Amino acid sequence: TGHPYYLRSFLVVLKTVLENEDDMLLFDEQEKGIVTKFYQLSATGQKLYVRLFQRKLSWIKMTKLEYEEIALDLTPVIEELTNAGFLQTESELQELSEVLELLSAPELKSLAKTFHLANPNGQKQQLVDAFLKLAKQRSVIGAVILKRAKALAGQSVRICKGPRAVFSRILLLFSLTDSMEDEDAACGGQGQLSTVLLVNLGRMEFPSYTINRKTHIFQDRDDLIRYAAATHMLSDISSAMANGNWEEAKELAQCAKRDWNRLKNHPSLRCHEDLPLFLRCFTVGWIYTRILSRFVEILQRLHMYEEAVRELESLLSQRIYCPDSRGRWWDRLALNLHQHLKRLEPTIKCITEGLADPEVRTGHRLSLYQRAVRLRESPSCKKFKHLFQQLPEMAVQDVKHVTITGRLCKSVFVMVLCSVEELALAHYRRSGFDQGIHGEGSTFSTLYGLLLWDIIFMDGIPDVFRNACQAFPLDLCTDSFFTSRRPALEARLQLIHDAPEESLRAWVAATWHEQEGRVASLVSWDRFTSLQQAQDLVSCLGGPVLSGVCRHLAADFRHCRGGLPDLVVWNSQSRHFKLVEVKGPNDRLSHKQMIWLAELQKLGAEVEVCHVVAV
DNA sequence: TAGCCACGCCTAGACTCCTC
DNA sequence: GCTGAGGAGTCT
DNA sequence: AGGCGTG
Ligand SMILES: [Ca+2]
Repeated sequence: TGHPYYLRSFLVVLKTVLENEDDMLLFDEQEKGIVTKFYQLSATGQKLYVRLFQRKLSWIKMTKLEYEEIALDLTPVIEELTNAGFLQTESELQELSEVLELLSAPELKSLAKTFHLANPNGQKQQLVDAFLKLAKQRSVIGAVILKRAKALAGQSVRICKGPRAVFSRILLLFSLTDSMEDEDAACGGQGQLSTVLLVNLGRMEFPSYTINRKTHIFQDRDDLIRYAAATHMLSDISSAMANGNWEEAKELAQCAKRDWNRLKNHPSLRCHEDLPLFLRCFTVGWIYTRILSRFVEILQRLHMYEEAVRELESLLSQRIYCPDSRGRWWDRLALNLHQHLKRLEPTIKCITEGLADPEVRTGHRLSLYQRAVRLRESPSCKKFKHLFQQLPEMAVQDVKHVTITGRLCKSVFVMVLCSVEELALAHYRRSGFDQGIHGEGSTFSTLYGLLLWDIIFMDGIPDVFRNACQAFPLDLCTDSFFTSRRPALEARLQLIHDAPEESLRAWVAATWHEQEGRVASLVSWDRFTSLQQAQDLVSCLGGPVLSGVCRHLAADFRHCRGGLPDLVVWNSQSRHFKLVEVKGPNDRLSHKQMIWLAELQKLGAEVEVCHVVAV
C-alpha cells in the first residue's frame, strides 16, 4: 500500500522545508503555488515527476519512457503533467540543436541523406555541426530541417525548467542542514537528490532534539537567490578542476571574482559579518571565499605562483570568512614563497606570523614549525638570528615502528586477494590479538558518540537545531561547541576518566539500546559486529584513554577528526590492545597522524606504525 | 598463403544514463 | 587517483 | 573504429 522509495524521500524533503516559517519567507506567491499544484496530482503523476526530476534534464522520446510500477500506458499521466504545466511536449520543441540531440545517429543519417547539401557520413557530432552551421546562414532552410527532424524524432517530453527550479531551491535549503551540507554535494543534472538520500531518506529515523532557532541566515528571497548562484558557480569550478579543464576553471573563477567584487557594500553583508561562525558559512561571502581558495588551487596548478601568493595574502588579511582555513593558507603561502619564489625573508615573516595565529592548529601548525627548524638550521640561511626567536621547542615523541611483508598482486595483495589493511590484521592475529577493527577515525568517533550522545543532542544552545532531519548540532565542528557546553562536558570527561570498566560497558549499552539505528553523524551502527564487540573494546581502552581522546574530539573535531590510526586490534583474554597505522610501501606519516600518535602514547596506549613490503 | 585494391558486414569495448 | 556496483542501450 | 571474408 505504501509509496515507492523515491517518492517517499522526495516528500520528506518538501515536508521538512515547508514547515520552516523562516524559510517559507524566501519564496514568493507564484512559487508556493507550484508546490501546491504538485500535491494536487495523482499518486501516479507525482511518481512520474520525481522519476524525471531525478533523470538528466533534456528531451526524452516517448518510446524510451517505461515505468510499469507507474502505468502500463503513460499518455494519460503525461497529459496530466503537461496540463499542470510541469512537463512539456514536442509542440514546444523549437531549438534545432535540441532536436538533433534527441535523434539517434541512424536517424541523423536518414536526414543527412534526404537533404542533398549534406555529406552522409561522419560522427553524430560531425553531422550536428553540419546542420547547425547550414541553418545559421540559410535559416529558412533550417526551418525545413527542423520541421522534418521533429517528425522523424516523434513524440517527446521534457521536465519544465521553471517549476523544476523551485524544487532545486527547496532541496538546497534542506541541504543546508543535510545532504550537501554533510560535505559538498556535486548535484549534477541541475540539482537533485543524492543517491544515498533518495534511497533512505524515506526510511531514516533521526535523533531526538529540540529545534530552537533565533536568527535569520538569509535577508530575503534575493539573498538566497544570490547564495544559490554562488553555490552553482563553486560547483562548476570544482567540476571543471575535477575534469582537468583547468583553462575553463581559471575563467569561471576570475569571472566569479568580479561577481564577488561587484557585491561589496550591499546591505545584506553587514548582517552576515555579524552572524556566529557556525551560521556564517551559509552566506555568499563564505562561498565566495571558498571560491577564492579553489582559485589559488587552480593558479598553483598552472604554475602561476606570484598570483597565487597575492590571493593567499588577501584571504589571510581578513578574519571574517573561513578562519578554519587559515592553517591551510599560511602553510601554502609559506611553501610557495620559500619553494617556488625562493624568497627567504618573507618566508620567515610568514612562518612567524602564522605560528602567532591562534587559528592554526594540529597538522598545519606542526608543518609550519618544522619549516622553521629546517630554515634556522640551514647554511645558505644562517645569515640571521631571527628564527632562534624563542621558538617554543614543540617536540613530538617518537613511536614504535615495525615492518612486515606480503606478496603484492589501490594496491591489492594476496595471502585470497586483500588490501594492505587486511594483510596487517593477519599479522596481529598470529601475534596473539584475536580481535581487530579497520575503522580508522570512525571507530573512535562512534565511541565518542555513544559516550556523549545526550550531551551532543542536549538542549539550551541557541540556533544549532533548526529543523526536522539533522544528525548533529550545527556547532559541532566549531570552537563554540565545547565552550557552549563547558559545564556538562568537563563533568562527563572527568566521570569517564575515573570510571571502572563496568560503568563504561553499561554507559555504552544505554545509548546503544536507546538509539540503535537513529541517523547520527559520528556514529556508524554497523561499524561494530554487535553491541557485545563494542563493550569488549571499551573495556580494554578504559577510562583515562577514552576520556583523553574525547577531550580532543569535543574541543576541536574540526582539526582532529582526521589522522587516527587505520587499526585497533586486541586480544580477547589478555585484554591488551594495540593501535596501528598501516603504511604501504608508497606512503608515509602525515602531520595529522603523528600528532595523534604522540597524543595516544601520553595517554599510555600501545601505538605502532606497521609498514608493508611487497614481493 | 603473390600482392594490392574495393566493399560491406559484424562485434568488442567504451561511454552515457539510469537504477536501488 | 579514490570516496557504489551494476546493467542496459548506443555509438564507432 | 577496426577486424574479417569475399569479390
Ligand atoms: Ca594507512
